[PDB]
Amino acid sequence: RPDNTAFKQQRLPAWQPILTAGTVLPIFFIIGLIFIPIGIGIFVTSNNIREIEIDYTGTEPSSPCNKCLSPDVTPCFCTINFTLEKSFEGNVFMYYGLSNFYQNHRRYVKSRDDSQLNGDSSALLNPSKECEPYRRNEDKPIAPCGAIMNSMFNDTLELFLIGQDSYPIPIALKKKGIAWWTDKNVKFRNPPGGDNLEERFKGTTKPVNWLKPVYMLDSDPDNNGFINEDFIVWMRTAALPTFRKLYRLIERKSDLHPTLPAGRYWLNVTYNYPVHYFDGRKRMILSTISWMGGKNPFLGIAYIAVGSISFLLGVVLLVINHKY
Amino acid sequence: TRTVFVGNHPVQRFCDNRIVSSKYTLWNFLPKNLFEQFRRIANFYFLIIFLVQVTVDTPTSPVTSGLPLFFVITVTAIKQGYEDWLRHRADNEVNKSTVYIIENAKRVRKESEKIKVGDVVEVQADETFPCDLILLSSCTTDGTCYVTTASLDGESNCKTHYAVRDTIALCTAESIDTLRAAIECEQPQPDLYKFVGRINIYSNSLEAVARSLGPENLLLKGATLKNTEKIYGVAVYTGMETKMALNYQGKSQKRSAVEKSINAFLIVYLFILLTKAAVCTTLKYVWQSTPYNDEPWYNQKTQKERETLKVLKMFTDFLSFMVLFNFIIPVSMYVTVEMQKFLGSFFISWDKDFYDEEINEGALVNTSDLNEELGQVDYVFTDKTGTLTKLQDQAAETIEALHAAGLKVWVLTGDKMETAKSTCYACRLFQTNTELLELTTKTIEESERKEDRLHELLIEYRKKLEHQEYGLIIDGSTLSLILNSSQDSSSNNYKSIFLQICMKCTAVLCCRMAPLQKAQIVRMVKNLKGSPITLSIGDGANDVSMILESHVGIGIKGKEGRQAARNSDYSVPKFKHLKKLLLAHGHLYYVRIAHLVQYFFYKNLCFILPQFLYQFFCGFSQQPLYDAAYLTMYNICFTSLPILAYSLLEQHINIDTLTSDPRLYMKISGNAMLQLGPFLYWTFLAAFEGTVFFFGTYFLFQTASLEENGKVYGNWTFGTIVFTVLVFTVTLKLALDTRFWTWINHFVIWGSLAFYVFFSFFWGGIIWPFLKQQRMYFVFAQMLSSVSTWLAIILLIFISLFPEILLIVLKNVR
Ligand SMILES: CCCCCCCCCCCCCCCCCC(=O)OC[C@H](COP(=O)(O)OC[C@H](N)C(=O)O)OC(=O)CCCCCCCCCCCCCCCCC
Ligand SMILES: *[C@@H]1O[C@H](CO)[C@@H](O)[C@H](O)[C@H]1NC(C)=O
Ligand SMILES: OC[C@H]1OC[C@@H](O)[C@@H](O)[C@@H]1O
Ligand SMILES: [Mg+2]
Repeated sequence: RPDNTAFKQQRLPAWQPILTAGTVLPIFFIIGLIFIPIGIGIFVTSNNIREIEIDYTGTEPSSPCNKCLSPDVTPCFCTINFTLEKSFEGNVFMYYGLSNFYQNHRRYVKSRDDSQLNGDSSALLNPSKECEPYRRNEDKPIAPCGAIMNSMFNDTLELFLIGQDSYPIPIALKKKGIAWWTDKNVKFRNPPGGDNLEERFKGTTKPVNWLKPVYMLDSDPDNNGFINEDFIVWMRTAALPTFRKLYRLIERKSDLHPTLPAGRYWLNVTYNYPVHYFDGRKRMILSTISWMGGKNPFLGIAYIAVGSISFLLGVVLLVINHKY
Repeated sequence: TRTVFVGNHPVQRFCDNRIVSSKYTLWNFLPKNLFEQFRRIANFYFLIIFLVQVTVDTPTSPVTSGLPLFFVITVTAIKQGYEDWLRHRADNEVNKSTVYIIENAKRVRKESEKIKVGDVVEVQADETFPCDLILLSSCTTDGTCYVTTASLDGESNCKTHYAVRDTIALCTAESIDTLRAAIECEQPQPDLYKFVGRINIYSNSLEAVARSLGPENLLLKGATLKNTEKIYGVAVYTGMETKMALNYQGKSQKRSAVEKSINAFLIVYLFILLTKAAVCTTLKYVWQSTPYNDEPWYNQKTQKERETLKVLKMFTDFLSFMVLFNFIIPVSMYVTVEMQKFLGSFFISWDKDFYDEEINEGALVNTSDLNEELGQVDYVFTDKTGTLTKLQDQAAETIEALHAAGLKVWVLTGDKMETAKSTCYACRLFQTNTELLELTTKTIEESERKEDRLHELLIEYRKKLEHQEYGLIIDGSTLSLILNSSQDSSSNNYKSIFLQICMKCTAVLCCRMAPLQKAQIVRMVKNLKGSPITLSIGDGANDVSMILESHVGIGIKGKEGRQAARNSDYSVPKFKHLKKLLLAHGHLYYVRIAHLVQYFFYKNLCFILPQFLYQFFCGFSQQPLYDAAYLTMYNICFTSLPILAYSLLEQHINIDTLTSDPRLYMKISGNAMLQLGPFLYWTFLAAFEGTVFFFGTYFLFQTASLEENGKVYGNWTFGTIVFTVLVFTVTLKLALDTRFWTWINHFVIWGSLAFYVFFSFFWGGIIWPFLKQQRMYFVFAQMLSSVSTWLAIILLIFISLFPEILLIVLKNVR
């Protein structure tokens, strides 16, 4: 009828591409030609990265850090010697890892009060109900309620370089600057108002497992409470049972000398965090980075195994379809 | 034996004159519609998952299952109740008609639905009768009128009925008032040719004149009155009791062959979901069997959760995985299968190749629930007088397209045997050199002589012969010996032998076929060795029983009457319009909904597989991999339009090259796209991809840093790298299956990838005050701030579309 338009009559102008077999052979080659030079470019990068991870959870009779797997008098102490055979060039990043630690657990991931850690005047006093077990003690509301904040990692890892003399020179670790800029300046804010942080937390208590309240975490007014880097970094669950969390960073020296000269080092740790109750390991990880991140050979050997299986499948499918 | 009074006055137990071509009344709509809604295994599963969530206390709320369910059930009930309200209006323009009546010495004009048994109706030339009248007098003398029941029994000639000699001289509507008679009739029967009654007109003093009635006096309903000024009937049967309405068999529930596959796919995904939820609970309690694998001192249980009985947490843990993986069984595919069924049935109404100038109207759509099974028919049981007939415009070049496409055309008529055989000879259904196997009453004048020839022409004459060599011919008398008398003799069942000659002959022709014998032929063929999709295209009131009995029954908007254009599913105003309705409209309608159900299970098995593999790296604690705003928005926002705009305006073979070429119809015949071969490719390509999304991100997260500043990611950046690879892979798997790239397929395929990337950059980036979580603040703007997360997303989108691409290079050559 007078409704014989291009749409109602099913004759809209279309593209109709005929994806034949004769115009797809130049695909398997243009792919395999830009994936091998990538898989090879991001596979030598992942190899020039220097990295060393020393495990110190004890569990060994001949382990220096075994004398306090279950110590009688705290705090413990333990020194571990590692050896850097090839000096670290750029700025290095000190980490710490934990295995068998399920930070990605339904009953654990959900155990925070995201409105309380955001400076909400009303949440600070009456925390949520998802952080239930660690939500009140002594009839007072725990300041950082929840399990994610109650189990903060609190080992003290220090590094020393055994110089030409027997005396060791301690390398300076930079604490601030290890948490996402957004979730420290925006997402993690202190309570609403006050002069000194010791007041803003009036009717609140310190978590059960902590030693010092959240307003005494650090002596830096911009690193003191709810914005503590070590705290902001722990409160970001790990997504897997074996994770790494940035601990410190060692800025590169203004001169050309290396950031970690090759030699014998001391890793003296204050063993506070018990990770053996649940068969969990505990290690330290120094490393340098690159535009790609850390040392991971998956992207390197995955762009070549996919950019070189095409260059072949593009040939076979060009010799079999070449008979005709 | 009912007693009817002539003037409805003395010298009430009768039905009311009304037409009901609809399914639901106003009272039995819900009790009757809901039952039709729960024939879907997804509406039943989600009513049980909602009933358990309302009697037990579970960590999930009854709104996760009740909200979707109570939306799919009220969307397919506004369409099924609206499409059936239009069938209440078609019967309103016929019931609320005008028919005059001699009420009391005055020509009252009631409606065609307010006629009561025993009132003297009057009809004018070319006016069909409203009810089963009983001719009392005709304008002219001789008390005879000419009626043509071309729509009641296929006979096109003019029949001649007689008046009642006692009242031939009654007219003017003033003498009809002086008529005292009592009509004793027989209770309404469907015979259509027998009748027994009596008239006992009572004179003033004494008169026992009893002129017995017969089938020569009864004027049936639906038979036009030709070549006569007017008549004066006395209604006896009044609708739903008329002999025309006693040959209707009774509406049933018609469901296409794709609505039966959505239930075979929903039964293998009900075992893929009870094996996920059961493999995760069998393992969640061998894992927890260690004392430090539950309550590991860094997350401890509440006093409440510690006392719960262990035999009740094994159940609420199972029921908590089903609710975690319940996206595998989509109930958002029913809100799209009906939005596409309703908006796609418009291309049949809007078509201008269905417009008839000399009747001034085009195709109809009585039900949209069968759009997809027009392109799946195997037998077409046509009618002769009126639909195929002198042949019509192209009623012979259309039977050549129904035979090139692989269909089998049976001509079920109600006219003579050879006279019909001619107009099927004429239509080129029985070519000159086609050995006719005549099982008529002209060769079978006995009860046993049929057997002597039934197998004499199958066991030795038909199989030992091809296509055009042989063709059958039957009757209504003989076909009653093969059906009725053959329900006892089972040593060599007649119906078995006979039903072998029919599937071996090119075309069959059945003559003298009563209105309820064309429904037994459509029923015999619906059962034999499979489920041959049968079509039935008639135009009269005897083709309404074979139109309610077929899988998809077409009706012809002819001149005689619209009794078949009301009880049908579609209606074209010609027979030749069936070549474009099956070849071009059923081939597209099917390929569009057969790909919307293949892609709706693929879509959601790639979604929940990377979330079932996580439970092995979580504590089997049913922790969602993705955010909560990403789980709900996936099926409704991020992936809902690209497939809708495909199932509505996508032609994989141009609509001008499948109307001409009729052999592409057998490419899709037999449910080609929803078979077990194409099903195992969409299910294995969704378990191969869902495994590459997760284990391609699980291997990328072994770096200790994914960016140049040495910062680590959480579990919400792990879940949006598996969700970003997932949305680009299921959206570019449809952009590869698309052959018709309209400007609406360019706007929903690239406008749904530019919305997930804009919604994410917007949902995360503000500290939403109304939320209690604020857990996705910058998980997306930082995920995209690393070069190793770009090179990893564009490598998992290619490793996942390698199968779909390699198949395009192999399947697309020879
Ligand atoms: C805004 C932020 C929201 C954040 C929410 C965070 C909190 C969520 C809490 C979760 C608890 C439950 C909350 C309520 C849940 C509502 C569910 C709902 O409304 O279903 C409506 C239905 C079904 O949905 P589903 O996702 O397929 O889920 C089915 C599954 N079986 C289930 O268990 O539940 O879905 C349908 O009915 C399908 C409709 C298909 C038709 C297409 C409609 C298009 C919509 C608009 C699209 C815009 C696209 C933009 C394109 C740009 C231009 C190209
Ligand atoms: C580092 O550890 C050693 C272990 O002997 C201990 O003396 C002290 O904690 C640190 N040593 C120096 C020199 O700072
Ligand atoms: O040993 C278990 C410890 O639990 C908590 C701690 O504060 C003490 O009350 C107690 O010693
Ligand atoms: Mg007819």
